[PDB]
Amino acid sequence: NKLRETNKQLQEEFGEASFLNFQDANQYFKYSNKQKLEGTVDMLNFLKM
Amino acid sequence: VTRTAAHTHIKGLGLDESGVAKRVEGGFVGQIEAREACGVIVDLIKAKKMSGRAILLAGGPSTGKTALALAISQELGPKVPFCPLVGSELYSVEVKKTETLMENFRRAIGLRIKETKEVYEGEVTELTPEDAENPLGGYGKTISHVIVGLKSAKGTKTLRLDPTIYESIQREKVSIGDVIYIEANTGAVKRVGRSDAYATEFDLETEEYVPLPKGEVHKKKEIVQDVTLHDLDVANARPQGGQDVISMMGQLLKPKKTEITEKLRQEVNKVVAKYIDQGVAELIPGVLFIDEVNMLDIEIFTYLNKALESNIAPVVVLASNRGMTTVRGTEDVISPHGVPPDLIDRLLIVRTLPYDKDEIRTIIERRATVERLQVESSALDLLATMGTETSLRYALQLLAPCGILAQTSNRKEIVVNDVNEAKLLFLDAKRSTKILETSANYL
Amino acid sequence: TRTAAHTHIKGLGLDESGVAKRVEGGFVGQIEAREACGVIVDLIKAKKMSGRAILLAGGPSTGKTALALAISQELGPKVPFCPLVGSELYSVEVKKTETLMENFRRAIGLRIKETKEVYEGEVTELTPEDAENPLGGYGKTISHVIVGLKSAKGTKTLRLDPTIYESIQREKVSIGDVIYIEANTGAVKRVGRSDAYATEFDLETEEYVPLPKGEVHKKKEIVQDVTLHDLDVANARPQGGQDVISMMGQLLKPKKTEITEKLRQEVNKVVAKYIDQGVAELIPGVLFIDEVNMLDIEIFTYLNKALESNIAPVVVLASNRGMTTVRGTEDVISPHGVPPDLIDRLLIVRTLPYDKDEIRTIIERRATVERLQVESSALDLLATMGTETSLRYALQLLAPCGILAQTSNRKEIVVNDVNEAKLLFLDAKRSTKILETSANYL
Amino acid sequence: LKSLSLIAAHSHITGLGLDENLQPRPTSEGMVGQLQARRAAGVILKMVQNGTIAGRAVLVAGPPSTGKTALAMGVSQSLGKDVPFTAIAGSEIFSLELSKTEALTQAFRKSIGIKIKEETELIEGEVVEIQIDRSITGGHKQGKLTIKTTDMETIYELGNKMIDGLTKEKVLAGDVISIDKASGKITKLGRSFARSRDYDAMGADTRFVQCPEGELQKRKTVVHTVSLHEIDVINSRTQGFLALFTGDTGEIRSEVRDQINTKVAEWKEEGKAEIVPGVLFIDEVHMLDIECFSFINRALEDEFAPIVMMATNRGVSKTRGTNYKSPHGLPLDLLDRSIIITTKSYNEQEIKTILSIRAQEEEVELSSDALDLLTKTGVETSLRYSSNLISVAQQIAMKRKNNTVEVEDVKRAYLLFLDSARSVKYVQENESQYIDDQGNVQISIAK
Ligand SMILES: Nc1ncnc2c1ncn2[C@@H]1O[C@H](COP(=O)(O)OP(=O)(O)O)[C@@H](O)[C@H]1O
Ligand SMILES: Nc1ncnc2c1ncn2[C@@H]1O[C@H](COP(=O)(O)OP(=O)(O)O)[C@@H](O)[C@H]1O
Ligand SMILES: Nc1ncnc2c1ncn2[C@@H]1O[C@H](COP(=O)(O)OP(=O)(O)O)[C@@H](O)[C@H]1O
Ligand SMILES: [Mg+2]
Ligand SMILES: [Mg+2]
Ligand SMILES: [Mg+2]
Repeated sequence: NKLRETNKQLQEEFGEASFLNFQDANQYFKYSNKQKLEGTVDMLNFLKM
Repeated sequence: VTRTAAHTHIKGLGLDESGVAKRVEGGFVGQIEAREACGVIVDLIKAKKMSGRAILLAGGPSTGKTALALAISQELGPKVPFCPLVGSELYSVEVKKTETLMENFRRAIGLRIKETKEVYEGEVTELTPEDAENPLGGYGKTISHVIVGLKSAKGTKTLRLDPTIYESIQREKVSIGDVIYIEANTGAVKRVGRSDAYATEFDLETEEYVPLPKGEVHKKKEIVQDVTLHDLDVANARPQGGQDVISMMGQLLKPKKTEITEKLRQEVNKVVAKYIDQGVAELIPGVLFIDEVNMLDIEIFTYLNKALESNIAPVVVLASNRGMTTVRGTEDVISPHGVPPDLIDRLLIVRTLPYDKDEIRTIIERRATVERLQVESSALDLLATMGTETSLRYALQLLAPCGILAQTSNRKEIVVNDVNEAKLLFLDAKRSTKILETSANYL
Repeated sequence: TRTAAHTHIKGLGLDESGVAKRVEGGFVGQIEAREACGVIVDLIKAKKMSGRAILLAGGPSTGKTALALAISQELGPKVPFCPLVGSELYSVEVKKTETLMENFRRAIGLRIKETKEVYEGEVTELTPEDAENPLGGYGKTISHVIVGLKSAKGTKTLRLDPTIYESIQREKVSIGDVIYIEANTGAVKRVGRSDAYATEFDLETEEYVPLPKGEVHKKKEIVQDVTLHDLDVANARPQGGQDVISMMGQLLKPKKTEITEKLRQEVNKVVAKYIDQGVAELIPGVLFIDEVNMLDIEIFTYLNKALESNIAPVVVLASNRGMTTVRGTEDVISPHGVPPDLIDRLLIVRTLPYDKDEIRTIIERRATVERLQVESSALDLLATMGTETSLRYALQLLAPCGILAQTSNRKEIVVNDVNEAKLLFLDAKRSTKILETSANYL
Repeated sequence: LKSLSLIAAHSHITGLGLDENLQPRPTSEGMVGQLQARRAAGVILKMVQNGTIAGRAVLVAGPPSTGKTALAMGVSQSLGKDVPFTAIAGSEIFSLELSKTEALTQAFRKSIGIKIKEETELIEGEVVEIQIDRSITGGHKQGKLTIKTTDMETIYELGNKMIDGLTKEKVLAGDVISIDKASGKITKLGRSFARSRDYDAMGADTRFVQCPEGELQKRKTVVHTVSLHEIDVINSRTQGFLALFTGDTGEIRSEVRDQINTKVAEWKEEGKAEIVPGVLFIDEVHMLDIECFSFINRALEDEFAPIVMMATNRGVSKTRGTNYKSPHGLPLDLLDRSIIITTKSYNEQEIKTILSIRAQEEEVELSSDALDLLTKTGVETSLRYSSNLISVAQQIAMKRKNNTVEVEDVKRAYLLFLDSARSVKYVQENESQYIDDQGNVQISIAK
C-alpha cells in the first residue's frame, strides 16, 4: 500500500512517455521516471513473492 | 521399424456424438452393444460427480475384452490416469494383498498441482561469510552463510546462503569463475561447468568448460505438473532421498514397502481440499482394470465387498470368461464366472457377442493392413474360413508366417500355397490333441 | 469404576483351612470345586512341588474363567500370574515352542531386597584435613575431608578419606547444592541446587531441589521384583548408544529369536549365586492356559517333556471339552482333547451347572455390582428365562434393561421393560430357529 | 465436510434416526425403516456413551443389502468425532507378517482411546538487544538482554549456564524467540518483519512472525487424544511413530502391555489421563478362523474390552478352519456371549423411499412413473441394482439432454445392462460359449 501510492502517482505523471522506449531513449529526466516505475514494480512483486 | 503386438489397430470406441456405435470404426467392426455400454461408462466417469460404481464384462474368449479395455483406456487419454492389473499380480510376498489393492485403488485417482519456483544462474567469484563488523559481545564474527555475488553477465547480487546450499556448493568444489545454478526455495546447486575463460588455463581438464547461459539472474517459472495420489502416498510414508548424509542414512533405513495408515491419507485429503479451495490443485478420477478375476481368493472378494463402500473407491471395470465355476478359495461356492453373488449384487453385467463370417473377413483384412501386408482374395477367403472353424487367434498368429513364406519366395502377396504351407508347418489345438490321442509315449 | 462380567469375584471365599462358605467372595455353589481350588492355592503358596499340572472340565457357562480369576486374586499381586491361550502359541515371528518357553519362564519371578545407608543434604562446608605424610615431602598431605551436610531438622559433619576428591571431581559440586552420599561404598551424587537459591537468577534452567526431608543420614530399604523371563531378555537383548551394534539394534526389525539354553543355565546359576547369599529369593508362578483344546499335539508333547523340569512351576489348564478328536490326529479321540499322557500327569476337576436359586443369587449380585436394583417379579422372570435359555443371555441383559428403565425414567426395572428387553434381542436358540425358518440365506 | 464429498454407497445417511425416547421416525435422518433395528442400535449407542460397563459383543443378522453396514455406519456417524471408532474386516486380519492373535490385539487396542492433558509454562517475548561483556571481562560476564512484547517489556539477566545456552541457538536480537520457564530451553521462532528486506532471497529457516501479545510468560494446558495402541507402538520402539505410519509394528510383546496398563491406571488415579469408550465393528465376520474366535472369546472378558459389532448374512453354514457347520457360520461359543439383532428386507414403500433419497443424494431428477418402474425393478431385482440402474439412466438422460430421466431412458438402460437373473440365464443357455469349470469350451462357431 505504501509503495503503489508512489507507483500510481508516477504512472499518472509520466506513465505514457517514460515507459515508452522512444521518449526514454533521449530525455534527461523521463528515464528517471521510467526506472523509478520499474524499480517500484520490482519491489512490489518481490514483496509479493 | 513398425512394431505391432496384437494391438494398435484400435483407436478407442470412437462412438458418435449421439452415442450410437457405427458398424466399422477404430479397429472395431460391429459390436454395437458393448461399445455403446462402454461409451455410457465413459459418460459415467466424465461426470466427475459419482464414485464407487463398478462393472464386469463377461463372455467367451477371443471376443475383444482386452480390445474394449484398451479402447476405453485410449479414449480416456494419458491425462486421465489408468492402472492395469492382472489377477496373478495381486499375490505378493512382502505384504498382504489388501495393502496392494488399496495401493492400486489410490493409484487409480490423480491430482494435478500448480507450483511456482525461482530460477538463478551466473558464475561464482566470492566465497566469504558475513563479515559482521559489529561483534555485539556474542559473536566471534563468522557464519556458515557464505555471501556470494552471483556474477551473471546481466546481473549480480550478494546472497546470504544457507549452510546446506553452501555445503552443496562445496560438493561441487567450485572455484572462482564458474557458472552456477541455484534455487530460492530448495537451494539446489548444479553447475554446467567451468567457464570458457579458464579453458586456456589447462591444456587438459576433466571439468567441462562451458559458456554462461543467457538469461537474467532472477527468473520465475510456474509448473502445473500432474502427480498421482499414491506417489505422494509413498513419498509421505517414506522420504524419497537427499544429498545430505542424514538423508542418506534415513533412506538407508527402510526402503521396503509396508502397509499405509489412513490418518496420513486423510490429512493429505484435507490439505488437498484446502488447495482446491485455494485453487492450487484439481482432482481427477481414476479407473482400475483387473485381469482374469476367476482365480481371486474368497478373502479378496469379501474385502472388495466393502472396498466399494468407501467414498474414495473409483470406478473399477472387470473382465471374466467363465460359466458355472466355483469361486477360488472356496469349496462349494459355485456361481457364474466364479464370483460370489454378494459382490455381483452391486455390479452391472455386460456380455460380448460372437461374430459372422463377414466380421472375420473384416478383422483379417484390418490386421493385414495393420502389418502393411497385402493378400489375395482367395487367400483371404481361406484365412477367414479356417479362422471360423479353428479360431481367430490361430489365423492371427499364422498371418506373419504366410507373409514370410511369400517373402522367401520373393513374393509380396500371400497366396493359397502360402497358407497351405503354413498349415503344413504348424498345427492348431484341435489336431494337436488329435495327434496326442494316438501317442506312443505322450507324443 | 468399570468391569466386564467380572470383579464380583472376591478371592475364593474360603475360611481358615476349613469348608468354604456357601455364598462367599461372589461365589455360589461348587463348594467342593472351590475347596479343591483353595487346596491348589495352598499348594502354590507352599512353593515346593515343581511342574504340577491340573485341568478343570465342564460345559459352557460353568465359570471356569471366573474360578481362574479367583486363583489370580487369591494369589495376590506379589505372586506373578501369566494368563495364556492356545491361540497365541501359533506365532508367525517365531516357533510355537519358543513362545511356550517364554510364557513358561514368565510365570516364575525373582525378588531382591537391597540395603544401603544414605547421607544426603545441603553441603554447608567443604574442607580438607591436611597432615604429614610418612615419607618426607615438600608437598602437602591431606588425611581427611570434612563435609558439613544440612538436611531437614538436622545437620551433620562427616570426615572423609581424601579419596573422596576423585568422586567430587566426577560430580563437580562446590557449595549451595544438595548432594547424595552412601556410607560404605563412598562416592558422591548430585541431585540439584538448594531451592532457596532460585531467586538469585531471574532466568535459569536448573531446577533447585529443596532441603531433603529427615535427618542427614538415612538407611532405607530397596525391594525389587523381576521375572526370570525379563532377566533372560535383558541378558539377551543388546544395549548401547554409540557402538555399531547399538544402531544395528535400530535401522532394522528387532525380532525375538530362540534364546540359547546356555544363557538360561547361566542366569539360573547367577540366580543361585544371589539367592544363597540372601539377596535374591525365588517364588514360583503359574501359567493359566484356557481353551487348551485349540493347542496341537506338538504343544502337548512339549508340555509332557517340560513338566519334569526343576524350574517348572505349577500350570493350570482350562477347557470345556470332553470326548473330542485331538487336533493333529483325527483318529486319536481323547477326553477334553488333551492326549491321555498329559492327563495321567495332571489332576482333573469336574464342574457342574448352576441351580435356579444359584442363578437367582448370581442375578441379584450382578445387579448390585451394576448398582441397578431389580424387583421380585422381574428377578423371578429373568431367573426363569435364564434357566430355560442360558446363563449368559440372562447375565448380559442387565445393561439394556437398565438403559431402557432409564429411558422411562424409572430407576428400577418392571415387567414390561424387561419384556421389551427380551423382545429386542434374541439368544442363540432363537437365532438358530429363525435361521432354519428363513429361506432368504439369513 | 473435511472428508471427500464423493458419493459413497451410503452418502444419504448421517447419524441416527432416533429421538430422545429412542423412537425412530419412519423416514428421517436419511435412513428409512428398521424401526426395531434402529431402536436397538440407539440402545447400544446410548450404552457406549454411558461407558460404565464393557466386555460385551453385539451382532446383526440379515440378508445382503438389508442395511447391516448402513446401520453400522449410521451408528458410527451418530457417535461423532473424538470417540474412537475402528472399522476392520475379517479378511484383512490374516497377516503374513503379523500373528492373527497379535493383529486382533491391535484391533482391540485401537478401538479404545485415552485423553491426556498437559500444562506448559514458557516465556514468550521478542528480544530487543543483547549485550555480553565477552572481551572486557570475558568468561560469561552475566550480560543483560532486553525482551519486549506488544503489551509489556522487561530486561532479563543471563547466567553463566545461560551464557552457554545462548552460545548455542545463536540470536542476534531483532528476532522472536521463546524459552521454557522450567527446562530453560530456548526456541528460535522467527525474526521480526523489519528483517524481510535484508536480502532478496532467504532460505527455509528465516521467518518473520508478529511480536507475542500480552504478558511475558504464560500458562496453557494442552489436551491430547491418544489411544492405547499408538502408545504401545511408541514404547515398543525407540521411534515408534514411523512404525505407526508404516505399520511395521514388529509384533509388540505382551510384556510391555501390562506396564502400559499400569501407567494408564496411574494416570487415571492421578487424573492426568482419562479413557474414552470405543466401538469396534467387523463386517462379514462369517468368514473367520477358529483361532480368532477363541482369542475374541478370551479378550471379551478383559477390562479393556470395547463393544464389538459384527455383520453377517450367512445362514447355518460351515466355519472356516473347521469341517463342520454352525449357525450363521459362527461357533456357538461366540453366540453364547452375544446379542443378535434381526433385520429384514424393505417393502415396496420403503424401497421407493430409498430410491428417492438415493436419487436426491445423486442429484438425479426423476419422474413419478419412472420412479414407479424403478421400484418395480428394485422389488423384482435387488435394491442395490435399481440404484445403479438410475445412476446409469442419469447419464443416458443427459445424453438425450432432456432434463429428467425418462421411462424409455430407464428401459434402454435396463436393456443395455444385464441383471443378475438375465446374466445367469445367458450363462446357462450358453454354457458351451463360456469356459466351463472343467476346462472345456467350444471355440469353433461353424458346425
Ligand atoms: N469385435 C472385434 N473387433 C475387432 N477386433 C476384435 C474383436 N473381438 C476381438 N478382437 C481381437 O481380439 C484380440 C484380443 O483378444 P482378447 O480380448 O485378449 O481375448 P479375450 O476375449 O479372451 O479377452 C485383439 O487383438 C482384437 O483385434
Ligand atoms: N461361583 C460363582 N458365583 C457367581 N458367578 C459365577 C460363579 N462361577 C462362575 N460365575 C460366572 O461365570 C462367568 C465366567 O464363565 P467362564 O468361565 O468364562 O465360562 P466357562 O466356564 O463356560 O468357560 C463369570 O462372568 C461369572 O459371572
Ligand atoms: N436405512 C437405509 N436407507 C436407505 N438405503 C439403505 C438402508 N439400508 C440399506 N440400504 C441400501 O442397501 C445397500 C447396501 O447394503 P448393505 O447394508 O451394505 O448390505 P449388508 O447388509 O450385506 O451389509 C445400499 O445400496 C443402500 O442403498
Ligand atoms: Mg483374450
Ligand atoms: Mg471359563
Ligand atoms: Mg455390507
